[PDB]
Amino acid sequence: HMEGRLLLLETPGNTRMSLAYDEAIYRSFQYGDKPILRFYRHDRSVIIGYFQVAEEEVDLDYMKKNGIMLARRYTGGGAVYHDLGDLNFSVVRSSDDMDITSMFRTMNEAVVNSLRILGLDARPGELNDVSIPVGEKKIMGAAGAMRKGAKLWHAAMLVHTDLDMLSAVLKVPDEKFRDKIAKSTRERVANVTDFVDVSIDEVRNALIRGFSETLHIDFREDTITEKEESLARELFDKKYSTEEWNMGLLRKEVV
Amino acid sequence: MHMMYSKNWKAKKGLIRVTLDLDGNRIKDIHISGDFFMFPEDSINRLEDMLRGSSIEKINDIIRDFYNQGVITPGVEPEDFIQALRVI
Repeated sequence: HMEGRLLLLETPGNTRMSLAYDEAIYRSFQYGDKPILRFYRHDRSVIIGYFQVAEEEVDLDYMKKNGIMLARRYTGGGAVYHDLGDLNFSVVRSSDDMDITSMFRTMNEAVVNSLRILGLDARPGELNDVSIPVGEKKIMGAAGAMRKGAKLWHAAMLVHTDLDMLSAVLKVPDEKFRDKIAKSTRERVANVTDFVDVSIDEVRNALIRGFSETLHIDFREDTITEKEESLARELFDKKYSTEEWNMGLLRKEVV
Repeated sequence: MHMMYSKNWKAKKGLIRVTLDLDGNRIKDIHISGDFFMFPEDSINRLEDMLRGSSIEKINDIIRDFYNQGVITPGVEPEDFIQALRVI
């Protein structure tokens, strides 16, 4: 069991800054550093994948009316609604290969080992979700990134989210078939609190324990370094705080 | 003719959206977007640059080439960007 850093670091009122930290921490990781596990929450917002263009995916006017923040993340996937009822976590480790499918599969096993502590029979997961059998509802979605020396995996777990919002934010081909997808979503996703009575901090504590055991890492709480701090602010100032970025139009490195 | 279209395509994991701007038989512009993974990530820009402007006939040449430079596109096969990018 090697040493890792647990970062309990969040800016729920600023999802853009939250995603900046995620990229900073990924980007300044030198091969051989202590692996990192971050936990965090976002207030009402839609996060689109890297290859996504906001206007094609989500209803911008519904989002503005209801004060739902738009944000684009560094990784592919996947547009998703987040609120204070989603537990978000990311893991950054050293990498010596480019097998991203292994990473996805490993992290899924750690999620499963974590939900077993809570008495839940959780199941992967072709690649990037975890579900509870009922015939199965998705309770967690994931994405990630790799580069020479480092891999990033991050996921959002539905603990006590408003499941109705997942469909209310998406852009519908015709507004009549808003109902075929809404009733299909509710039948395919659930909260962890639908099955067990847990607070968000006990879900987290199970995750810390599951990830420590499965990854053979001893995660001790740590703070962000100055190096990770600056890079985050810079990434916010130059990239995450821009309309061009969040609308899905900026696809080049600006550091 | 001048022709512009927009197309979705469900792959095994993901959704490729394409917008093509066609001048006769030739690709004037292209924009690829949607729900997928691709490493390197800025390989998406290479794929658009390559198609712009070739001939809608020699698309597969470009797809198969692109992949032979070693691009990883989990749960999205090369014949998925073929279905996405095909009009007729």
